[PDB]
Amino acid sequence: PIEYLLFEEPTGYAVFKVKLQQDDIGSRLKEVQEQINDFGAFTKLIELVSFAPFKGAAEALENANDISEGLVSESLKAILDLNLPKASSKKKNITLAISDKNLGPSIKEEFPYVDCISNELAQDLIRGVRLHGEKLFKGLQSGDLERAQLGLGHAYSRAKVKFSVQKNDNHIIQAIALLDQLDKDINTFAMRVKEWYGWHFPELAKLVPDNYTFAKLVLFIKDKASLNDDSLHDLAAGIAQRVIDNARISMGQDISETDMENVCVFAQRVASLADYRRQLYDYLCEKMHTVAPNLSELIGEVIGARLISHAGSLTNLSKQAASTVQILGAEKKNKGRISRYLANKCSMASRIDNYSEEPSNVFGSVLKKQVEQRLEFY
Amino acid sequence: LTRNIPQVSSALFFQYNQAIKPPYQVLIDTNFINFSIQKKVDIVRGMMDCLLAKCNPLITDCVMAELEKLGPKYRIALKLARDPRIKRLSCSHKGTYANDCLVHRVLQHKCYIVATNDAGLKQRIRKIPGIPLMSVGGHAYVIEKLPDVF
Amino acid sequence: NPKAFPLADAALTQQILDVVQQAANLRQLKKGANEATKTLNRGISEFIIMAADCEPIEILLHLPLLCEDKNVPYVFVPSRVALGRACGVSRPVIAASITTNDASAIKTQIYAVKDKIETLL
Amino acid sequence: DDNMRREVQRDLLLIKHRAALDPKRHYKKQRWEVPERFAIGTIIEDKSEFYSSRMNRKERKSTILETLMGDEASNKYFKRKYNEIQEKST
Amino acid sequence: TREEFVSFKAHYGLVTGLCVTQPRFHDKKPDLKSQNFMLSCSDDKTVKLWSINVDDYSNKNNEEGLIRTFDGESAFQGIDSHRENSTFATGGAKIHLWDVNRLKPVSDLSWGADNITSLKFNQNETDILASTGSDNSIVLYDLRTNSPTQKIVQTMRTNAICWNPMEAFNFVTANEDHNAYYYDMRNLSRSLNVFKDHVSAVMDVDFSPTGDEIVTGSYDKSIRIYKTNHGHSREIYHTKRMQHVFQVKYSMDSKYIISGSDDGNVRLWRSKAWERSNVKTTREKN
Amino acid sequence: GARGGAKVVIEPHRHAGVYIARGKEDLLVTKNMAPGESVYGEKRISVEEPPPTKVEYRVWNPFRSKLAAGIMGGLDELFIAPGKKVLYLGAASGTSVSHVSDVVGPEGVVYAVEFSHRPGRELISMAKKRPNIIPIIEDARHPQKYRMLIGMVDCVFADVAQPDQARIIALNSHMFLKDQGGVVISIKANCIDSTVDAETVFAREVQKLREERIKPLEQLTLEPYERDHCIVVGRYMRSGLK
Amino acid sequence: ARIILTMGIRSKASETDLSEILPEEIEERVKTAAEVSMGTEITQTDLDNINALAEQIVEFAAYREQLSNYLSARMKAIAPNLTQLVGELVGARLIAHSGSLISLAKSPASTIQILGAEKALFRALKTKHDTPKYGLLYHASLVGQATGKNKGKIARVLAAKAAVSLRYDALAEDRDDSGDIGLESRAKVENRLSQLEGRDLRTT
RNA sequence: GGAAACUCAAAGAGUGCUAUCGGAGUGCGCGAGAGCAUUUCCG
RNA sequence: GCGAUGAUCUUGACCCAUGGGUGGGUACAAAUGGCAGUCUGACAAGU
RNA sequence: GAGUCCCAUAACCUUUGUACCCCAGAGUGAGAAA
Ligand SMILES: [Zn+2]
Repeated sequence: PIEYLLFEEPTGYAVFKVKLQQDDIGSRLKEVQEQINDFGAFTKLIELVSFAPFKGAAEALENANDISEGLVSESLKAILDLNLPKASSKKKNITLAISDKNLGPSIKEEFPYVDCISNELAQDLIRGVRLHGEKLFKGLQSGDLERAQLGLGHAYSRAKVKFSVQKNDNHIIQAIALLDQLDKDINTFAMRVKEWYGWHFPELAKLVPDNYTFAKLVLFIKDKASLNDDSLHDLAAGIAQRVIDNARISMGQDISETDMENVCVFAQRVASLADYRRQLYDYLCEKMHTVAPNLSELIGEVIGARLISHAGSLTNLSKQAASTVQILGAEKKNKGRISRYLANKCSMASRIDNYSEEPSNVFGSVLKKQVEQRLEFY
Repeated sequence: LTRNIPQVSSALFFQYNQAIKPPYQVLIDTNFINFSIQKKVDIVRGMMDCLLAKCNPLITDCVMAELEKLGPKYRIALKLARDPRIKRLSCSHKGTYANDCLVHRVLQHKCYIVATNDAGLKQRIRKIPGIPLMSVGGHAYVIEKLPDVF
Repeated sequence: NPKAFPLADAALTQQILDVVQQAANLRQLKKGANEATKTLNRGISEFIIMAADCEPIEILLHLPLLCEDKNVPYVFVPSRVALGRACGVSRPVIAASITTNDASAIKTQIYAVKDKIETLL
Repeated sequence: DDNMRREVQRDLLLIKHRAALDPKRHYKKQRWEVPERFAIGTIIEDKSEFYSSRMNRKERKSTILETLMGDEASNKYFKRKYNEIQEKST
Repeated sequence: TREEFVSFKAHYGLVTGLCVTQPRFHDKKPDLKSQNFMLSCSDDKTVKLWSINVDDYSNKNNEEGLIRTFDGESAFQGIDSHRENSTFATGGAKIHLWDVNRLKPVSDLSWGADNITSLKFNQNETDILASTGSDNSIVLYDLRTNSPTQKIVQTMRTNAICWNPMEAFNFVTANEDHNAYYYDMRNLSRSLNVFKDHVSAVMDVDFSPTGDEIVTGSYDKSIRIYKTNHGHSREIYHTKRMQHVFQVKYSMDSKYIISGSDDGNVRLWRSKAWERSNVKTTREKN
Repeated sequence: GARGGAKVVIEPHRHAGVYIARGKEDLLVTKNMAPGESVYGEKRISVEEPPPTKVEYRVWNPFRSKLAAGIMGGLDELFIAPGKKVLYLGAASGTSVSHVSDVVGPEGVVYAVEFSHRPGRELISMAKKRPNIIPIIEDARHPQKYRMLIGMVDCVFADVAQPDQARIIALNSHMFLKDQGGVVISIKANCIDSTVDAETVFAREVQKLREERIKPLEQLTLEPYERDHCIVVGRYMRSGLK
Repeated sequence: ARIILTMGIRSKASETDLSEILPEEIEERVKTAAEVSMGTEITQTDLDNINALAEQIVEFAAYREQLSNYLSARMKAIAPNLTQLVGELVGARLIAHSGSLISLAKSPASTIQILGAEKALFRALKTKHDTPKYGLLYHASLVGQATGKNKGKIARVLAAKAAVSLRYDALAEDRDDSGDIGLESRAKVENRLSQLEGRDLRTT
């Protein structure tokens, strides 16, 4: 009496009619419990008769949570109301081979005419359908099981932990590891703008040494033909007169054109990169103020991002001890005991703003006042 | 190429075997039950009188198969060895041979003491190091290499 | 559901901190949060105690993630000044640890305390 | 590669005769046939470690042969042991 | 899983006979899809009825053992439960008929003051039953008339009787002369078969629920399987480690006979000693 | 010794997936799945391959991981092959599951279960990096409430710290482990029974396994790395136990 | 970069996607992946910051396309015989490896052949092996057309004609930059290649 | 001596592959047939 | 009007009255600096 | 005739610049001040 089976799967619910029966008395024998392993005899024993996939991802998570606490839900109750026949009271009531005794009473409460069962026969029949997996379903689906169960597992784990997805330190990690490399890339490509515009105007590297305003005035003057407009160079940059008369006295000059046009394209794009740096630094300034405010107020924003980058993650920094927050360069006798004090106060602030749910600034401020009193001790 | 030399099991000394704490686990076997009966000593009270400590006896499925296999002369032995005071192991190997079942069982654990009486099993047990055998003798038991008999 | 969940009541508090004072007189105790986490990620720690009223609670709440990962019991105690008086030191210590040592004469009381607090958690 | 580049012909002989490289080590006996699939790596230190397992940049040589030549105590032991061996052979 | 649900120190002396029941109380619903009821009579004058917690189903979530204890004047020698309406009969000094709503016996049904070794109800036309007493005698009884109805006397004492679950008026009879007789009820002058292959006392018999095979188990250390329509042994099981098989029963699957020796074990056997139990492909079954 | 910058050869080992890193002093090393980031602070070998690519390797610190000590003491065969699916009862944090993950590789999966919460959020924050693992934050004593999301693993491994070790692994292996599949458990003697000593509690646990139909085949003690644990390797027979 | 510029967050991915990118069979995969995804959510601050990152990284790719097209046009301007024979993305590596155009023209056909793989050359010379034969000319369009050791023979003859064309259009000071002896040498290399691949060393 | 396997033969292992009178009516069974069977519309 | 929320600390060696130089490390960047030198050279294919 | 196939589109070393630093180290762990 096992004639219907219910299997739950991370794409949908399945219900199997049990065609013939398993040998109950000899159900520990080798020649019976190898039939569950091989496939040519399991489909003699179990056929698919219904498979309704929940299609919403959040509805899959909700079905998984209701099964994991052992409670019926809409899709499960729907397919059992569809598939399970009303066994009339003259014959019997229908039986259903479900996987767990925690689920059992909650379907017996809702359907009276069903009767759940999980002995070792239902256990190893569900084990057999779990082992054979996709090859039972004979193509009534769109999507394999393992990627769907990967997503459903990660979602079920985060819904159990109720993990705060606003405590985001990986953003600050990638922000500072992009910021320093992007400063290096702006400097290298601006050296290429200098070395490429030297052939057209080599007395500009002496006058205008700043990379960004060099690139912007290279975007301004195309060829050496300006000679008059003095009232735009203090805007784009006194030295206006030096670059204007050096635009006719110098003449270390190649007169080339298409390369000057691509120099112009390169220079305006390097200026765009400088604008991107000048906004991303401010972005991680305020994101350092949001994520890690006590350590931000104590040590500074970019020094804090460098320190969390050296640690690897904020949680790893916090579970580091307070003497292994030795990092070279950052936290710049009487020159060393102040750095040790600042080190373990930085570890204290790291503990506060990581293990809080969402942190404040008052402890960063009183930490700043404590370390400033320790500095004025000198 | 995987060689396999078993390490000397790290709850053993040179030959002191500090893993045998006084609540003992003994391994009863077949002719030891038979000689216990035909010397008319008891089992649990006899072991307590020989060792001055609480002993938990064990019989394996191989030894129970031997005791069933030896026919109806030792129905007294089988009724005695189905005692609810003893426990029971569960072997998994081919061939119900009490000798190599016992000596394998004890040389991969070094914590059981072996309550035997036949010559070949006593020879193999006292050949391998640092497990104590006991045996019937006179009207009591006798221990061979326990470090604190008294 | 607060952030200092295994908070010990009164009688268990008194027995764990007289075990603390016996350990401090037997030279088997580490006093303070960062030496506690140093001996914790070194591994020698029978169990660790925190104080549930330090003015930032997170400066010792960083110890759960180490200790229940490295499988060692941990207990909150409702008074840092009582734990300081227990450790036998002037300033209030907020996070103590008991090192592991099988050559110390309080092994029985340490194991009784550890069994009681594993049943508590 | 089949020509073996001679550097991973040097240092494989080095780690095969590793047992006589410093007279305070005493590696356990093993034959060590050369593997026919093997690479050459470089230990990236931990960023949270310094002063105890970090080699200086002027000392990270291209192979462990030049790394073993780079210090002083190994050279002292090698010169005195090798000279005593030549004197014992003569 | 070949394991035990619960154990009970059920009595003091020898246990004599047990059977299971789905005992319909009148002040209680039959909760027989979550716990299962067995009752057992011994020779220390007690007949105990017990519940058993059983995970055959998983409907619910505790009343483990000793639901009640009927106690009798004389000793008790065997029982069997009438499978309808929660009635059960015992044997002892004389046969008694109880139901589970009374501590006292409802009826007393002997011929004379002679003890009764074993009983058995039917499997259909349930209101009649048979028994065997140590006057070497087979008695029948009918609860519809509430009286004994006929009595034959053989040449040796009948140990165990067993009805047929497909004929409803044939039974087998296992006695100490080494042959299991097979009687027709409504003409008890001729044992219409005699299965005649043992060497010692025929300690128990049972019909398979397919209705044509007989399992028997002898006082000598062997069991035999017969067919009904032949009268000699189909085949024989034995092992070195069983002595004096005292109780054999077919299972309801009609393929597995449960034998129980005197050594202590309850062994199992395939009836067909070569048909395996896996579901086979259709060319293999052909 | 073994400072940051030395050149170490990377020889393969018997257990496919792991590698021996032979320098002037030897290491045990697994090939890293997500390159560029250590997970619990271990040192990383970094080899170059020829379009120049660069792949990295992690060391396996046996004093802080369980089965690394069994590997270095020398087990006859594990079941953690480079293709299998591996269940991990008592996944504490990334500190061993990352090693079992990158032993398993990009095809097989590692289902890592965990009962506590704060190691759970650490496990999830590690688990977003490499994709071949599934973090589950459920109790290992109830394999019927994460039966929804896993299926038919090919070897289980066990580090849980409860005195119903055998019942945990027996229920999880009946519910999930396939037939003829491996089960590698790691018993801690002082954890599961403090009264009687190590060999007695190991023999009692391995007897509970061979009652729960796992046929054991290897017992290792891992003494120079941890004290009085043991690795017990077994197969799950279910058919022809003897 | 274009799909992060189009989606932004993964929640907007179901109701839209372009079909100019990810042609017709990766679209439903990325939509179902954004449905069942395992990463977390980010807000609009870091969303528009990585959006500006995607802007800069798509501008880098369009600028690399424009600059390689520029390199083709400019090499066709300066040394049209060499890039009419060999190819621009090989002549550029040749010139920028050897330094000046004149100090590449002052070099024989053998080193114009083996100008790339000099480290395998010198280790093969200082041990006892056999020196290589393609080097940097292997990525040209004609030694890939040849098959077998015919690419070795064609690498030598194309290095010789590269020397001819290269030092002509590096040393002449009156050329019209039409590539005349360039495509003449291309025709000679091509029918040399054809009449050497047309042999069949299998005895028919 | 190296072997092209594309000449064919005998065999050995590993892998994948399937099931067990016709619609109503009419005496009929607890909104209801899974069947007993026809001179009723019949076909 | 100190300190476990962490006190204390096991000094890179020379020229002058605790303060004035060579040597080191840690990061990038450049080099027409080095390692570092650009293969063979008259036959081959087809009948 | 003749190794593109371990990035000479490079690696390493040295020098030169630039910015920082010149404390034990899986730091120790209970005293300083008068
Ligand atoms: Zn055995």
